[PDB]
Amino acid sequence: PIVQGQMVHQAISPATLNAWVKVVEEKAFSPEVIPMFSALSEGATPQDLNTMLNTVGGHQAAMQMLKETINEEAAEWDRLHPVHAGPIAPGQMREPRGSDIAGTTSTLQEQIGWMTHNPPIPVGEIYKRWIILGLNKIVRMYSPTSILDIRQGPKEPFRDYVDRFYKTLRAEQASQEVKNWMTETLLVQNANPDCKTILKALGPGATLEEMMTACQGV
Amino acid sequence: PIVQGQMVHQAISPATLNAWVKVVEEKAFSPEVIPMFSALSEGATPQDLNTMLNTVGGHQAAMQMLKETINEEAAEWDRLHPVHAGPIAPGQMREPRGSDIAGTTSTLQEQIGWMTHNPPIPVGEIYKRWIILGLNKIVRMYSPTSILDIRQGPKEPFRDYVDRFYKTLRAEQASQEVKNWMTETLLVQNANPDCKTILKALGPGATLEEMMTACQGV
Amino acid sequence: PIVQGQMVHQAISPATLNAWVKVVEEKAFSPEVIPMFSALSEGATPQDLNTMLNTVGGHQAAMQMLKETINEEAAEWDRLHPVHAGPIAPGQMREPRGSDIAGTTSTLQEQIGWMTHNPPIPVGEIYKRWIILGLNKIVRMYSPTSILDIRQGPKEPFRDYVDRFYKTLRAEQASQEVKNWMTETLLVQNANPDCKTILKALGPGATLEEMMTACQGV
Amino acid sequence: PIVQGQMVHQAISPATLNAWVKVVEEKAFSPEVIPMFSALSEGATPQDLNTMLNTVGGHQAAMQMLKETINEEAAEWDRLHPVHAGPIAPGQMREPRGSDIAGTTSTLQEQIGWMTHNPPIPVGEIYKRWIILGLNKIVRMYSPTSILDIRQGPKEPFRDYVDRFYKTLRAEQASQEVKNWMTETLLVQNANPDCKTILKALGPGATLEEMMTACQGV
Amino acid sequence: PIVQGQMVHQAISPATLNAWVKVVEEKAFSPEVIPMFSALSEGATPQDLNTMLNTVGGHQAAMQMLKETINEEAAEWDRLHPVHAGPIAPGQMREPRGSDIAGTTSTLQEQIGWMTHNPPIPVGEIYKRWIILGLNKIVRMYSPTSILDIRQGPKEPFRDYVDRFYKTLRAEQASQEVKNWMTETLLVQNANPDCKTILKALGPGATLEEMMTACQGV
Amino acid sequence: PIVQGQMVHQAISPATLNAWVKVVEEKAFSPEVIPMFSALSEGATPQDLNTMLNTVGGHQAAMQMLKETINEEAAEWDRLHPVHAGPIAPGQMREPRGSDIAGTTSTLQEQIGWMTHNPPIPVGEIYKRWIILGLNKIVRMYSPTSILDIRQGPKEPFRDYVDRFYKTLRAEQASQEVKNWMTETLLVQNANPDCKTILKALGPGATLEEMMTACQGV
Ligand SMILES: [Cl-]
Ligand SMILES: [Cl-]
Ligand SMILES: [Cl-]
Ligand SMILES: [Cl-]
Ligand SMILES: [Cl-]
Ligand SMILES: [Cl-]
Ligand SMILES: [Cl-]
Ligand SMILES: [Cl-]
Ligand SMILES: [Cl-]
Ligand SMILES: [Cl-]
Ligand SMILES: [Cl-]
Ligand SMILES: [Cl-]
Ligand SMILES: [Cl-]
Ligand SMILES: [Cl-]
Ligand SMILES: [Cl-]
Ligand SMILES: [Cl-]
Ligand SMILES: [Cl-]
Ligand SMILES: [Cl-]
Ligand SMILES: [Cl-]
Ligand SMILES: [Cl-]
Ligand SMILES: [Cl-]
Ligand SMILES: [Cl-]
Ligand SMILES: [Cl-]
Ligand SMILES: [Cl-]
Ligand SMILES: [Cl-]
Ligand SMILES: [Cl-]
Ligand SMILES: [Cl-]
Ligand SMILES: [Cl-]
Ligand SMILES: [Cl-]
Ligand SMILES: [Cl-]
Ligand SMILES: [Cl-]
Ligand SMILES: [Cl-]
Ligand SMILES: [Cl-]
Ligand SMILES: [Cl-]
Ligand SMILES: [Cl-]
Ligand SMILES: [Cl-]
Ligand SMILES: [Cl-]
Ligand SMILES: [Cl-]
Ligand SMILES: [Cl-]
Ligand SMILES: [Cl-]
Ligand SMILES: [Cl-]
Ligand SMILES: [Cl-]
Repeated sequence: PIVQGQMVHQAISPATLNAWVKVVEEKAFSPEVIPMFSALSEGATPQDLNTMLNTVGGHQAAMQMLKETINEEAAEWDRLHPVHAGPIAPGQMREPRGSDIAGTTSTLQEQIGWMTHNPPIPVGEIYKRWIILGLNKIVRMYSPTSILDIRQGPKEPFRDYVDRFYKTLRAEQASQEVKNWMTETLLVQNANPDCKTILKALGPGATLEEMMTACQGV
Repeated sequence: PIVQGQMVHQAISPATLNAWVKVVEEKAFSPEVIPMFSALSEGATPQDLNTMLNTVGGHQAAMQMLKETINEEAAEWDRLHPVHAGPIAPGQMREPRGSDIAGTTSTLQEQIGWMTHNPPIPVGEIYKRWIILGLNKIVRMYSPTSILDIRQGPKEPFRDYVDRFYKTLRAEQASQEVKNWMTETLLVQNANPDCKTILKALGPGATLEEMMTACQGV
Repeated sequence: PIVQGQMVHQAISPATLNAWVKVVEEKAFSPEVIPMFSALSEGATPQDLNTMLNTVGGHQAAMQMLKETINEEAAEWDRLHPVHAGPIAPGQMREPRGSDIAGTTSTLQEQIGWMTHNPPIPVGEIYKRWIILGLNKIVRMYSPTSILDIRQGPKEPFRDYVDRFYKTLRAEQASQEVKNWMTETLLVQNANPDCKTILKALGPGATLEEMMTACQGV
Repeated sequence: PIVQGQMVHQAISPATLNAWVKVVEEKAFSPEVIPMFSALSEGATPQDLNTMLNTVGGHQAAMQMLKETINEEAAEWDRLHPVHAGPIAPGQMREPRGSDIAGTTSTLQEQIGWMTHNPPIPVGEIYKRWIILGLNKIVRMYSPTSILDIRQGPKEPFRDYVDRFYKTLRAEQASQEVKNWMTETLLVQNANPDCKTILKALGPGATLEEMMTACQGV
Repeated sequence: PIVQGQMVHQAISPATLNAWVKVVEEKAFSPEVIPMFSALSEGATPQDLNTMLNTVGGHQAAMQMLKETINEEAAEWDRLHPVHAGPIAPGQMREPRGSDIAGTTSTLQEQIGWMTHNPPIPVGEIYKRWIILGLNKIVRMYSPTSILDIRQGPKEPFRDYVDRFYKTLRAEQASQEVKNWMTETLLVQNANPDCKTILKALGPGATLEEMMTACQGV
Repeated sequence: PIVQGQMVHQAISPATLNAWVKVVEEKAFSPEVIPMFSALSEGATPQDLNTMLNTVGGHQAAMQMLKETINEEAAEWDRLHPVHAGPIAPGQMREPRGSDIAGTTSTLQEQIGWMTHNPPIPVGEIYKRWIILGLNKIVRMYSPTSILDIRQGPKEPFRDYVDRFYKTLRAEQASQEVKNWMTETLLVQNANPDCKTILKALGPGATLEEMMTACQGV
């Protein structure tokens, strides 16, 4: 990663490596893995990101899907950023291609140069953006449940049902507005009869805290 | 987080991440989780706070309640701090909205800029204030006992009864004066007959040390 | 905590937090907990000390007693240091009250200012002094044995008896002179007959090493 | 390893040593060991690399093969870089031989000098290149399966079959084009009848995500 | 502890504290504890040394003996270094007493001042010298065996017998010359008949390596 | 150890101490212990090396042999470097004896002075050289097998036999040329009949990779 205020490079630490490896080993592709990854890769160069992706043993279907997503995003970057032929002048650096951002055709020194230039070319955060895109696609693909099937059991406490509902919702492919519709439409509709009656008695503008308080004793 | 004396940024450490994750995994929403959180987020940017909140897997009902609380506080901030339309001048930065403080519509560089400006705009400690508000609401909502039900058993040592009393009291929703009333009224009233007689013999102005010393042999 | 030689602030580390929490979890209020606390809080601000006290879950009777002790010491500080009304001038800081030293009515910046001023106002070491006072009161209150009841068994090796004696003595409420009297009077008196005869044969000015050597084979 | 921006030397850390040793102990010569090694040796001198190779106990057949590969690459370097006889002048350093790059005939100071000179002679990354070459040869030699034998079982979920396929493919000796041919030819051909029919119905240009989605319910 | 080259103070780390505590918990007063202590206290102030001694729970007989030894050494220091009455001048510091070196009557700032002055008054290494003296007395007092009782068994391999011999010898109270006599006299004398015959056949000037090689097959 | 580029001293870390202690506890005197030691002592002063040697509990026969080896090397250093009588001048330091290099008659400051002088007198790397000499003698003395007894079993896979062969060879006392002879003469000679026939069919100049590939299916 890159850290008076001058940005200087630093190698990836054993604690970071082991933390990432253990996270993948234990939690597979649960949603919370994506922020953890993003937490362990703050300020990372494309070389560091490739290091974290390549140290994963197993799950090679998901890693291959991630490669294909990264290749798509790189091809799009090349389509939007055509390269200009010509010799690079002193005081400048070559403009990066898709494969340079993905760390396969650029050196560590070139990545440091792009990331420390003024103005900065943040290849690390771009590559990280692509990687998180692919990881999201994997997380949704490996989710075992659908939000339309989350229904409160006859004896199920309301809190547990809401936990299942919002976990599944966190795994879903939907914009924020579609998720607001799922909350405002499905949550009360799929509650059990007693809880459903009480929640309908609350009103259309009830907060989650008010709903869980209403069905608390139930 | 942000640390000659110049404030410089630093990424969140694997030890911090793992510590927070394990705390949530082991202690759920016991009261002591709130200071621990506040301890692990000293000097954190809104991005770091969002990182710690998003790495929590499960408990998604509580995390959703936390989102709603944060949205309420952000809406209030917008009501009290209306934005002024106009182009930002050199040497200045845009004034933050509620969503900028919550880290969803502001970049890392903007947060660093607000937090390092003179005078400082401490978006991290404001967002942290909102988060701790919501966490308190969760802690009270998930408390299994009420202070009016804590009664000393016939053979229960006075120390254990006081432990239960002040744990439950720590989970309660009450100002400091209401808590002083609960201490001065309920503690002796709900003791067992022998201890209650002795404590009544102490007097109205007895310290906790004197009360536990009086009922020690009992 | 606060660390060319200029004192600069630093957040509390996860290793410190976890170390303190585990110490309290494992050893309750054994004597050796007090130096450990003092070791984990070197250079701590009142905010750090409050962090370490508040992260303790359970033992809330002892924590409440600690609060009452801290309030007493703060009230005494206010009685000895009356505040002077008037506007604070540039180049100065307000003089702290008892609640400012205890970290409940002062900010982090004010504590840093007091602790880095020339001459220094060491609010952290003062608050720490109060806290260690209360912790001592707790340690003595929770000690299960009295020094007058430590008596050597008929087959007990002298070393084990001395271990019990000086552990209990370490838990006792007594000045150093009272402890010298307890050593010079009770240790030999409460030994078993054979050891007692030998130690009486040593003389009044025998060192502990000489006494344990004399009763070694016994 | 070597780290205002001036490159300064630093000893290898116990966390790095232990991490590498445990990786070799647990995962033998699985593919993901090679990036991990490369991650634990960022900025390493030839002395550090020799340290990591020599701390491996057991697997001495593979370590001997690695020695032979390194000797071959060193001999090639000597063939391409003949040494010029003559006294080294002040302000210069001797040009390295193959054994100097491999760390057996050069001192720590000479390696630091080559790696910090302007222009730099990166003996560490060259030696690391040779080492990774030999490690790849070992990984392929110890792979238990061939890509032509990976066939989907009659009840096997498509995801597991793809996992096996791309793990074995990761262990294979083949350029990227040969691997694209293996993907485009063998993956669908060796699927089970139902999945094979569906994938043939997809078309020749199907992405891996589309293929796993098509055979998901199957 | 105290660490451009200017000596600056630093608090004691949780890893140091835990390491020392675990060492005492696991190995009691085996000889190797003394260097470990000395390793964990490099550059320590008397406050740090008192911290490490006071965090030991149990073994209070040995800790009391250590207190008595420290008091003896302090009294001797006072006898050899009489204090001169008079007001301390600007640019000077008071000369330390025995109790100042032992950290009971001096502050942290005074210890830092003595240890950083030119010329330096190394109170930390002096106090450490006293502490190691007392620790040696404890180690010898708690040793269960005597060197005159270490005799090779009839079937005992020579290596194990030498291990026992030199462990016991390491616990002994003897100067280096007395230990050379114990080696040159007792080691061969107390070997078993066969080994003893062979070693006598070696000669008076045999090295330990030659002796263990001679009795290796035996 | 000793680390703008100026060499400054630093105390030995708890992670280094614990790593070394655990290595000795778990692996005794296997060959790979020697590089590990050398890895944990990069830049160490003679005081640090003596610290690592003295913290070893048990194996006191081997530690005594190490003392005798160190004494021999020190005596040789004294024979080759006679001391010159005379008062040391300002701007100079006394030239070290054998016991000064071994850290028994020199202080920490003198070692720092020798190791930081220009030109440097590297007492740490010299002492380390002696220590590694003695450690090698111990490793060879405690090896349970001889290279002339390593013979492939009738059903033994060739890889396992080569592992045993090169482990035992790593423990052997032989120069590199003697080891090349052992490889070129004994490895094929002591293989089982089938493998031996195939390897003889390879030819005299076969690489280890070619030999293990030839006998792979066998
Ligand atoms: Cl995995
Ligand atoms: Cl998953
Ligand atoms: Cl890879
Ligand atoms: Cl850009
Ligand atoms: Cl961009
Ligand atoms: Cl479901
Ligand atoms: Cl509920
Ligand atoms: Cl959780
Ligand atoms: Cl909870
Ligand atoms: Cl998220
Ligand atoms: Cl503000
Ligand atoms: Cl504000
Ligand atoms: Cl209850
Ligand atoms: Cl009680
Ligand atoms: Cl606790
Ligand atoms: Cl207790
Ligand atoms: Cl609190
Ligand atoms: Cl003051
Ligand atoms: Cl004061
Ligand atoms: Cl008792
Ligand atoms: Cl005894
Ligand atoms: Cl291994
Ligand atoms: Cl393998
Ligand atoms: Cl080696
Ligand atoms: Cl080159
Ligand atoms: Cl090159
Ligand atoms: Cl297979
Ligand atoms: Cl599937
Ligand atoms: Cl202990
Ligand atoms: Cl012991
Ligand atoms: Cl104490
Ligand atoms: Cl002195
Ligand atoms: Cl002195
Ligand atoms: Cl014995
Ligand atoms: Cl033997
Ligand atoms: Cl050991
Ligand atoms: Cl061994
Ligand atoms: Cl020693
Ligand atoms: Cl020299
Ligand atoms: Cl030399
Ligand atoms: Cl054998
Ligand atoms: Cl084989």
